[PDB]
Amino acid sequence: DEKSELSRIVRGVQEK
Amino acid sequence: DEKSELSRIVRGVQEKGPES
Amino acid sequence: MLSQIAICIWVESTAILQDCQRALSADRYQLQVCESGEMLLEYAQTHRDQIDCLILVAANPSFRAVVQQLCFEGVVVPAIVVGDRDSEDPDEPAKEQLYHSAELHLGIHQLEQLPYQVDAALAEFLRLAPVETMADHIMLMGANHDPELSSQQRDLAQRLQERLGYLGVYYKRDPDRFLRNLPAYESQKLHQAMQTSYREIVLSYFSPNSNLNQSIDNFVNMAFFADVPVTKVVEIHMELMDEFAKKLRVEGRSEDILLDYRLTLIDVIAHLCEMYRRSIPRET
Amino acid sequence: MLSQIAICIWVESTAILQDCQRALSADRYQLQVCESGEMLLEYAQTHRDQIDCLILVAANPSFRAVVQQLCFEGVVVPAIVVGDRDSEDPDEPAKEQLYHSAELHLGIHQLEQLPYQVDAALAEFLRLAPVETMADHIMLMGANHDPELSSQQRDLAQRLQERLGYLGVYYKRDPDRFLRNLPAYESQKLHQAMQTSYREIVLSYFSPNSNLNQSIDNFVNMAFFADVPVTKVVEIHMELMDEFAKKLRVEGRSEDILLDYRLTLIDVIAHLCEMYRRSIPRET
Ligand SMILES: O=C(S)Nc1ccc(-c2c3ccc(=O)cc-3oc3cc(O)ccc23)c(C(=O)O)c1
Ligand SMILES: O=C(S)Nc1ccc(-c2c3ccc(=O)cc-3oc3cc(O)ccc23)c(C(=O)O)c1
Repeated sequence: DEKSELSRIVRGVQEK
Repeated sequence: DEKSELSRIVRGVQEKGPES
Repeated sequence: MLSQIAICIWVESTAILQDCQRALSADRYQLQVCESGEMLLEYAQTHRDQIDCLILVAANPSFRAVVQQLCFEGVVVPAIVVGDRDSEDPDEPAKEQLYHSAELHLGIHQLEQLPYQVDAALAEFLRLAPVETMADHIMLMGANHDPELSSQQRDLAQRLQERLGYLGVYYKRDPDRFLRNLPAYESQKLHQAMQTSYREIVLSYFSPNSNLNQSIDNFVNMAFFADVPVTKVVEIHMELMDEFAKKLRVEGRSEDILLDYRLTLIDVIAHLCEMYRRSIPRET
Repeated sequence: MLSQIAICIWVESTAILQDCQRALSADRYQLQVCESGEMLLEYAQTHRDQIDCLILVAANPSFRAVVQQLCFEGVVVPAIVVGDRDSEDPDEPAKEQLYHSAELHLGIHQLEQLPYQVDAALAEFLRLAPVETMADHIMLMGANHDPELSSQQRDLAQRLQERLGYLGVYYKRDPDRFLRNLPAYESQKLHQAMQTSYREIVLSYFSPNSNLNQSIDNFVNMAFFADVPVTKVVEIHMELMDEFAKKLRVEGRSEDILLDYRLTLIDVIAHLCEMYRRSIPRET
């Protein structure tokens, strides 16, 4: 959940 | 230290993977 | 085997000019300097097909005006915006799009490796052409009418790839077997097959049974030949991490272990990255 | 547009073949089944020019013998070894390769990925041709070290390249400005430029509403067009972590935030991976 929030950081940035 | 050590293991396979 | 790059730079600073001149001192770069807005507008309107890249300083006077007139005239070329606006912050890389959506932002102290950034601007324009611009779009919705000269950005884009491009052999992947093309059912089916393969990696990570090269290369082959976006791989990771965050929060263990599996995600993406990099047909 | 791949499968098990026929249910794959070692060896001679890819199950009796003999006849084609059945008495593993270096290894339940793995098996062969076998490319004819002076593998590689490959256009990066080609001074100024750029990323990585993403782009641009391997990026990350490590011991807390900086590495490599993925064209 917490890292799921932190992983989504890297997800949305390279979309971009 | 430890972080350098565990980042080095990631390099290792790139050196000797399925490629040259 | 490299075509010349005609660069028009709008700079009114004796400092930045020299920084660009030293960085682009190579014979490949044809430097044209305009030290005023009027001069830029004058040169651009009569050398529209002779500008491959624009180097614009955002802090220039009447910057919005000049770019807007450039934009309405259809002079939409690859561009690098240097610094920020003069209303009224100091000098740092720009924040919002000032010219068009394929532009590049550089600070005044990031001009040393400008040749690589010129390559990036050119390449990004080619990828996004015809490019959305920040003026002629006009705007707040105060449009009027014509024109639609969409050929201009396309004629330039094709012309540039006929000059800044080369031909190489590539493995004819099956686009019909790409992730974004498979029907909704088969799409999530391959998604689970990859989820299973990635779980095989996370467990075999830190063992090592194992042959971690094989387990990872197995996953990377699917991500590559199905043209699976990097965002999906990260998505698979956090999905699995979400499951493991639950496990530890029940067996009374710490979620501190999840930090060490960031290495796993680094490892796989690095492998995927080299797969694409290796496949690039190089002629040297 | 897509050429037909001719598959030669050597399998003894009923369950293994049943999955292979199911996975390659598409009419694109010519399946030729051999339910014994002697059937394969005989089909190998009669149809040596009619084999695109091999699928050799290790669990098949006298495996190494069939493989040893297969290299003698000159039969060197893309392969996919399935499952694990290491011989106990040859006493010469190794296991760096069973057939040839560009061979693929799969699991007995990882066969629903075969179409993508067949692609990988073919592409890997083309990239590493000619390859080395643990049966002929070391001995005997004729030191050193193969009975194919005119490159029989390349006569096949060219044959597979024209059918399984296409011709696209790439942005020609300057090879003279690649990191490994630049003059020693030029090489380490760019390296310092990337170290500086990366530090800027890290220091502002947990700073919201910043030029972080613009900082990433400008680093990745240098990384992509100087054709630096991902290892160097990983190396750059370390050199800064070492710096921060010592910095934290005195005049600071412990080195736990370094684990939080693993996100930064994932973030940057992901960008670089996408940029390579985006730089792949279509056939047109
Ligand atoms: O401040 C303004 S105004 N626009 C803006 C618009 C978008 C971005 C940006 C992102 C902003 C929010 C977000 O959640 C993810 C982002 O990924 C990016 C990736 C890029 O490659 C470039 C810019 C961004 C950024 C940035 O942070 O540099 C700035
Ligand atoms: O612990 C140290 S120190 N170095 C190291 C260096 C390389 C490897 C290694 C791999 C490490 C990470 C990875 O993702 C894939 C790997 O495939 C390998 C294949 C090999 O044949 C040999 C070593 C490795 C390994 C390993 O087995 O975990 C360890």
